[PDB]
Amino acid sequence: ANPLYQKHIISINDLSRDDLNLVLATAAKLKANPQPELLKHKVIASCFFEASTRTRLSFQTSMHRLGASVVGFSDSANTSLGKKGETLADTISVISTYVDAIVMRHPQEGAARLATEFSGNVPVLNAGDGSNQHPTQTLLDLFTIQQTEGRLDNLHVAMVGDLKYGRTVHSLTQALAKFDGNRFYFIAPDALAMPEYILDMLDEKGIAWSLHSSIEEVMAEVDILYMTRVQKERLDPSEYANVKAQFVLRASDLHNAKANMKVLHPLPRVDEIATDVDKTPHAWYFQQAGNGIFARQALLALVLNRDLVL
Amino acid sequence: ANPLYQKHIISINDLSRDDLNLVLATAAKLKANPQPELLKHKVIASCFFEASTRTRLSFQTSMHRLGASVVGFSDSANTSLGKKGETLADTISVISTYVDAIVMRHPQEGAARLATEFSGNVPVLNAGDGSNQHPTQTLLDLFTIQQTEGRLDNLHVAMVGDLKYGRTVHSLTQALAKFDGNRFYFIAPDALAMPEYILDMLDEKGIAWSLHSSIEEVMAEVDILYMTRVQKERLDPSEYANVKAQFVLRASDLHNAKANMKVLHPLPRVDEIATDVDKTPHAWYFQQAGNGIFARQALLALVLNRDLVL
Amino acid sequence: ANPLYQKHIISINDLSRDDLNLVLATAAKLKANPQPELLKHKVIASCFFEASTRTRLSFQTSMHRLGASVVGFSDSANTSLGKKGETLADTISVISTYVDAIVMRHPQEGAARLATEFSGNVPVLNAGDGSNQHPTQTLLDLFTIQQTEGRLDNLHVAMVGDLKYGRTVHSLTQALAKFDGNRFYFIAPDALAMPEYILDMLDEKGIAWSLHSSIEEVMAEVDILYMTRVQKERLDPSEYANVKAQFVLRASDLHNAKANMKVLHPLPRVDEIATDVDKTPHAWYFQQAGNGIFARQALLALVLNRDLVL
Amino acid sequence: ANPLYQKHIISINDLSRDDLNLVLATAAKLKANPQPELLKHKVIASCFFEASTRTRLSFQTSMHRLGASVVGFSDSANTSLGKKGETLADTISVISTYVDAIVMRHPQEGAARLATEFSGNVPVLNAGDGSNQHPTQTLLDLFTIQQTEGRLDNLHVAMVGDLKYGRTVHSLTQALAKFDGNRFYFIAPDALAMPEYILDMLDEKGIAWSLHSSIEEVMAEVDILYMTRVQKERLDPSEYANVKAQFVLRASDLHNAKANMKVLHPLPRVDEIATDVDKTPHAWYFQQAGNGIFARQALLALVLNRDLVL
Amino acid sequence: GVEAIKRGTVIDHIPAQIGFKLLSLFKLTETDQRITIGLNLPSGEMGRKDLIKIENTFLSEDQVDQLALYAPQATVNRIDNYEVVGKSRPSLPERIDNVLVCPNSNCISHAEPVSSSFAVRKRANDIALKCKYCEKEFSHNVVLAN
Amino acid sequence: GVEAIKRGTVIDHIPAQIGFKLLSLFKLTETDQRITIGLNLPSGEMGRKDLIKIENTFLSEDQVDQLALYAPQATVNRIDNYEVVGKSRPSLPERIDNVLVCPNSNCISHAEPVSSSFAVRKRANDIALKCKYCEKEFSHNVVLAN
Ligand SMILES: Nc1ccn([C@@H]2O[C@H](COP(=O)(O)OP(=O)(O)OP(=O)(O)O)[C@@H](O)[C@H]2O)c(=O)n1
Ligand SMILES: Nc1ccn([C@@H]2O[C@H](COP(=O)(O)OP(=O)(O)OP(=O)(O)O)[C@@H](O)[C@H]2O)c(=O)n1
Ligand SMILES: [Zn+2]
Ligand SMILES: [Zn+2]
Repeated sequence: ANPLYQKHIISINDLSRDDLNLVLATAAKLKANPQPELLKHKVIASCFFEASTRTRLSFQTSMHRLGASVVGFSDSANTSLGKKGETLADTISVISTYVDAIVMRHPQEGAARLATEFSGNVPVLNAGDGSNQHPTQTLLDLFTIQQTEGRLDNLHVAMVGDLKYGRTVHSLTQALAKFDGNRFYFIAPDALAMPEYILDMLDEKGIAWSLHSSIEEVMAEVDILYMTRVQKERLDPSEYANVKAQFVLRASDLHNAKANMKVLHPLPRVDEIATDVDKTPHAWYFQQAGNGIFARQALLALVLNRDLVL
Repeated sequence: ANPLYQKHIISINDLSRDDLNLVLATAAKLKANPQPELLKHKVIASCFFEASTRTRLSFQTSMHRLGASVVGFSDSANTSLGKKGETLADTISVISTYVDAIVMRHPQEGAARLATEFSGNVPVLNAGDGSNQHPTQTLLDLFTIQQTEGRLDNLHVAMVGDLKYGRTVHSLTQALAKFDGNRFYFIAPDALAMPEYILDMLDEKGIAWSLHSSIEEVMAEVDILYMTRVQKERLDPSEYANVKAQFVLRASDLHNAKANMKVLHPLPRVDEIATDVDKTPHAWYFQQAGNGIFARQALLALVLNRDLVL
Repeated sequence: ANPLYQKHIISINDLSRDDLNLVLATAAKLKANPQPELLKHKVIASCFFEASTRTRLSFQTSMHRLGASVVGFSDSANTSLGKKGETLADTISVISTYVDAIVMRHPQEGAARLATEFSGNVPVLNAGDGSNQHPTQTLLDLFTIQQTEGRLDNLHVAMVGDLKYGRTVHSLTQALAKFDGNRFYFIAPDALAMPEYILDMLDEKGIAWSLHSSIEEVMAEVDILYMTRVQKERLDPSEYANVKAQFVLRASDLHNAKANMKVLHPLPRVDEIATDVDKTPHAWYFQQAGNGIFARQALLALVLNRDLVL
Repeated sequence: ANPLYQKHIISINDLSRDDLNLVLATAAKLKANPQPELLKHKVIASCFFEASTRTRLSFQTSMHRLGASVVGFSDSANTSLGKKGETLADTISVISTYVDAIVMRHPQEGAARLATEFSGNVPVLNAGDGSNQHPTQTLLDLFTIQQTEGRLDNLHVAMVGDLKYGRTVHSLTQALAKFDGNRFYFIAPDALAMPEYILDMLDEKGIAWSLHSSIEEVMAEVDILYMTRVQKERLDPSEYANVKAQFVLRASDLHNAKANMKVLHPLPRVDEIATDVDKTPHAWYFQQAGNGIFARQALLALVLNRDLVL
Repeated sequence: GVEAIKRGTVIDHIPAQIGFKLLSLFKLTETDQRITIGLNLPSGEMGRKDLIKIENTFLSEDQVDQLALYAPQATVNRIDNYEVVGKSRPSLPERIDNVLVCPNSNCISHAEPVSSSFAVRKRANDIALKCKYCEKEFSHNVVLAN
Repeated sequence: GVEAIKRGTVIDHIPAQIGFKLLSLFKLTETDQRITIGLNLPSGEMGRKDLIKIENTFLSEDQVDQLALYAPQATVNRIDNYEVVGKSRPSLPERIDNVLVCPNSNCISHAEPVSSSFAVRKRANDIALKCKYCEKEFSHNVVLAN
C-alpha cells in the first residue's frame, strides 16, 4: 500500500521529505494522464465550518475530477443544526459513519487533529485549521516551485509581506527546509517579521537566510518570489500606507529579475502585485491556483487508494 | 464544429436568428431523446454571486441531466474568502484554471462580459448580469412560444406589467424582432412603459406594435400573453394598489381568449395571475419553467461539444 | 384660547390661511424675542418610530428652547414597542398618561391621525407620517419664504427635482395655493412629474402653472427656487445619469437671478446643488433649516399655551 | 475674554502649558465650588457617531452639572446621518444652526478639525477622532496626576502596556513633555513599543526616558504608573499569553512602591490590573474617571463663558 | 504659430482649452521627443486656437480619429523635412477606447482592471455611445460629464 | 526651441516630465492667455529640460514656492517689457495646500469638501509633511507615491 494510504494529512511538519515528493510525483502524473473515475463510488464530505470559495472549489473540483461524490457545507456563521451544543467531536463521530473522507476547514487550531481522534478510520484532510497549518496549500506551492524550477533543492527563494502572521509562509519555509542548499531572503515590515522559531529551526540545520529591507535588494538573485498579502486591518491606516515606497510589486521592478523567476502568491491579491505584473512572464499565481487541482487530486488518490497505478 | 462551440453566451443581442434556432432545435431533441452522459467528466462551476434558486436549480439540474459534475456557490452577501479585494477579474482568472465552463449570475451589468476577458478559453454563461441580459431565460421563453404555437414568426404577442424595468421583456422583444410578421401589444402602467429604444428598434424594422390600456382590449387577438411581475416597492403603496381595476389576470378574462393562447410568466408570481388561471388550459408558466432544463441542456451541450450528434 | 390651543397638528390641509399666518407671526416674534421658560415643567414625548435625525434634533432643540423636558426614542434601530402585538393605539393610550404633547414620526401613512383618537387630550404633532404629510417642514419653508421675500402672496415659485414623490413639494404647493396669485413652474424629469391631483386643484383655483424643461428657461422671473432630492434609486442608474445633461444647480446657472431669488432645499442635498452655490447670496438652505427651530417653537407655544403675550 | 473663550478643543498640541494650567485650575475650583446654573439655557449637541458610552455619560453628566441641556445621539447602532451622501460638513452646517457647543466622537481621524470649518462660531470639543487625539482624556489624567502628586513637574512616570497604539499614552507623553524634568519609563512588549516620533521629540527637549522590561525594575522610583489596555486582538492568542509571564499588575508587585505612587488606567481594564490592587491605596483609576467630570466641566465653562469668577 | 519642425506631427486648430485635455487624456506628453505647444494662439483662422507639435512621432489613422470627439476641426499635419507632406482630419471612429467613463454607476467597468470601450454611432447631430459591458447607451453629452 | 515674450513669467529649467505635472497641478492652462510650452527641450546643460512660458501673467510669491517640491531648480523669471526683470528660485514653503493627498485612508480629508493642507518640516535626509486633519507625519516620498 503506498506510504500515505488511509493516513491523516494534518500538518506539513508531520510529512517527510519522501512523502512530499511522493505527493508531487503523483500529482504530476494525474495532471498528464487524468484518471476521472478513480474515486468512483466514494462519497467525500467537504466540511467548511469557515468558508473559503477558492479552496472549496479547488477541493470539490479535485474530488469530481476523480469521480467522487461530495456532500458538505461552508459557514463562518450558523451551519444548520450544527451549532447548538454539538461539539466538533460529536459532529465528526456522526459524519464518519457516512463518508469515506472528511476535508474540513475550521477557525480554531487543532480542529482537524481533534477530528482525527473521532474519525474511526475515515481520513480527515486539513483545508486550514485556524492560523496553524494548511498543508494542501503548501503542496501546491511546492509543486509549482518544482514545476517552474526543475527542483526543490538549491533555490534562492524570497518571501515577502506579512511573514509574522502568514500561515502559508511559515509552512513553506519548513517544507523547503527539508531540501538541500536553499537560501531564503525574507523581506517584511519590522512589525510583521519572520517569527524567531522559523529562523531558529533554519539555523539548527545550517540553512542560509537573510532579512532585507525591500524587494529590489534581492531582485536579481531570486528564483522564486513568494508574495503574501499584507493585511490592512492589522495595522493603523497611516502605518500601513506609509512604509516609504512600499513592498508592492510592479512590472518595472521585474526588469532585472532572472529569466526563470516566478512570482507566486497564495491569493487574494489586491494591493501587493499590480496588474502589469500579470502580462509579464514572471506572473505565476493564477497557474499556481490551477496546480491546486493536481496537488489535491494526488492527495485524495493516495490517501484513498491502496496501490496507486499511474 | 457547431456554430456555438466554445463560444461565450452573453447576450440575446449577440446571437443571430440562426443561432436561436439551432438552440431551439437541439433543445427539442434532448427533450425527446435524453443524452444523460454527454458532459460526462466535465466539471462546471455554478457561480451565483447573486442568488436565485429556480435558475440555479434549472441550471444545475441541466448539468446533471447531461452527466456533468458541478462545483459552485450562491450569495447576495459575503461568498467566502471571495469578498476581500479579490476583484472579479482575479476570481475568474483563478476559477478558469479548474473548470470547463462558468455559469455565473452577478448583480452588476457586464460582469459576464468582463469575465469573458479573464476565462482564457473556458466559456462563461450568463445567468443574469444585473439589469442587462439574461439570455438563458429568453431561450426558454422562445422554446415555449415556439412549442405551443408551432412557430416564432407572425405571432401577436402581448407583453404585460413592468415593461420599463423587466429584463426579460426587453430581451424577448429583441429576440422576436429577429423573426417575420410579429405584432406586439404592450400593456403597462404609464409609470412602467416600454423604453423608447425598444420601440425605435421595432420601428427601424417595420414591426407593428401598439400600447393598450388593459389586457381585455387585446384578449381576443393574442397568441402569447407574457405577463411580468409588477414590483410593489418601485411604486408608492397607494399608487400600485390603485390603477383602476388593475392589470392582473384572472380566469374569466380568459373566456374570449383564443384556443392556442398561452399565458407565460418568468416567475415568481404572486399578485398578477390569480390561482384560477392555473386550472385553465391557457396556464403555461410552470411548463415554461420545465422547458428551462431543455433550453439550458441544449446550450451546455453545444458550447461544450464539438459536433453534437442527436 | 388662541385658535390652535390644544390642537393636534397633523396635516397642512387642516390649517387655514389664518392658522398659517398665526404660526408664522409667532415664529417671527420668538426669533426676535426668546421665551426660554415658557414650557417649563411641561414634558414632551419625542417618539421617532422611524428615525429621522434632523427632524428630531430640530424638534428637541426647539422644545429645549422653551424649557420643556423631552423623553422619547428613535426606533428604526429598535426599542421594544411596535412588535409583540403592541398596537400603536395601545402605545399612545399609555404614553399620553404622562406627557403633555406627542411629536411623532411614523412609517405608515395615517399614524398621527390615529394617535389623535387615543391620546385624548394630549396634542399630537406630526413629524412625518409615511408618504402623507409633514406639516412642520411646510411651516419652516413658508416661514423662510416669508422671511426672505417679505410676502407669501404674488410669488413666482419653481419646484425642481422629484415632483411625483416629493411629500415636501406637494404640501408647499397646497399651502401656497391658499395665498393669492402664486405662479408655479414645475421642472422635473417626466417619470417624476407633478401628479395630476395637485395640478387639478391648481386649476380649480385659477392658479397659474407651467412645466419647463430646464431651469435656464425660468431663472429670470423666479423668486423662490425649491429643489428636491431626486432619490437616485427612483430611476435605474443609466436613467438617472442620463437626463439631457441633468437638473442640478450650479452657481453659473444663477447669474441671471433676481437679487431676491432664494434657493431652498429640504436637505439632504447630495448633488442636486453644487458646492459652489453655497458661497452665493442666494443659497438659503442651511438658513432654511435654522428657521425649523422657530416654526417648531411656534407650534409648541401655541398648542400648549392658552394665551400668548410675547 | 478668558483665553479659551470660544475656542474649539481639538488637540493637545494646540494647547499651551498655560492653557493646560488654566483648564486644570478651573477644574479644581469647580470641584471645590459647584456652579450648577452656569450654562443654563445653553444647549450642547452630544454627537457620538462612534459610540463610546463612558466618554458620553461623563461628558453629558458634566453638561448637566452646569445646567446645560443636551441633545445628540450615538450612531455605531445607527441613526440616519453618515449615510445617503450626507457629508459630515453638511451635517455640522445644519447642527450648529441651533446648538451652542458640539461634543463629537468620530471614527475618522481629522473629523473634529473638519467640523471646525463648518460650525462657524459654535465651539467643537473633541471626544475622540479615530487614532488621533482625545484632549479631554488627557486633561482628566493630568488633573488626576496634579491632584495626587501635587505637581505636574519633576515626575517619574512609567507608561506600561500597548505603547504603540495607545492614543492616550501618546497624548500624555506630549502633554507632560511641556512641563519640566519629567522622566519616563516605557514598559511594553517590543511589538507594541513606543513609536519613534514620540521618543524623537523627547530627545529634542532633553527629556530623559528609558525602556525597562518588567515593572519590578522601576517600581521604587515611580510616582505615576499609567497602564494601557493591551488589546488582546493586537497579537495572536499565543503571542498574547506568552510574554515571559506578562505585564499585568497585581498588588504584590506594588510592595515596594512609594506612598505617593498612583496606578492610573484610562479603562476598560480587563486583566492588566488584578482585582486585588483595587483594595490598595494606590489604585486610582475609578477616582481618575471621576475627575473626567471636573476636567470636562472646566472646558465647557471656559469655552462658553467670556469671563469666569468662581 | 511657433515656427517649424523637422519631422513629426503638427495638430493644429484644436478649439481652445481642449488642447490640454488632448495632451493629458491621450498621453501625448509621455514621449522623449521635443513637443512644443501653443495654447490660445492665432494662425489658423477663427481667432484663438491650440497647437501641438510633436516631433519624430506621426499619428496612426485611428489616433487621429480619437481626437474627433474633442477636436473635430483639427488638422493632423504629417511633416517631413520642413514641409507638410500630408493633412488629415479627425473623423468618427466606431469605438472609443480608454478615454470615457461609463455613466452607469452599476456597470462593472468601474471596479475593475478593464479599459472602457464604447460603440459610437450616428453623426453630426447626437452621438450615441454604447458600453461594451453594461451594453447601456448614452448621449455623448452625458458621457462627457464626470 | 520657442521664442521670447514681451511680458509674463518664463519658468525655465523644469526637469523632464515635471513640466506636465506643473500644468495639471497648478492649473496654469486655465487662462485664455498665450502659453508656450516646450517639453523635452535639450539644453546640453541638463540633457533635457521643460520650459513653460505664460505670457502677461505674473506668478507671485507663494506660487513660485509651491513648485519647490516638484521642480526645485526652476528659474522663475519676470519679463515685463521685453526682457528679464527679476529672476527667482523655488523656496520650500511652510505649508503646501490643495495638491497633495493624505496617505492615511482613514483621514476624513478623503470624502469631504476639503482642501488638503500639509505642514512642511525639513528633516535632514528629506522633508516631512504633516496633515492638517489627521495630524500624521509623512515622508514626502510617501505623499508623492500618491
Ligand atoms: N515644418 C513645419 C511646417 C508647418 N508647421 C505647422 O504646420 C501647420 C501648417 O500646415 P500647412 O499645410 O503648411 O499650412 P496651411 O494649412 O496651408 O496654413 P493655413 O491653413 O493656416 O493657411 C501649422 O500648424 C504650422 O505651425 C510646423 O509646425 N512645422
Ligand atoms: N522676453 C523674453 C526673454 C527671455 N525669454 C527666455 O527666457 C530665458 C532668458 O532669461 P535668462 O535667465 O537671462 O536666460 P538663461 O541664462 O537662459 O536662464 P538660465 O540660465 O537660468 O536658464 C530664456 O530661456 C529664453 O527662452 C523669453 O522667453 N522671453
Ligand atoms: Zn457601462
Ligand atoms: Zn490626513
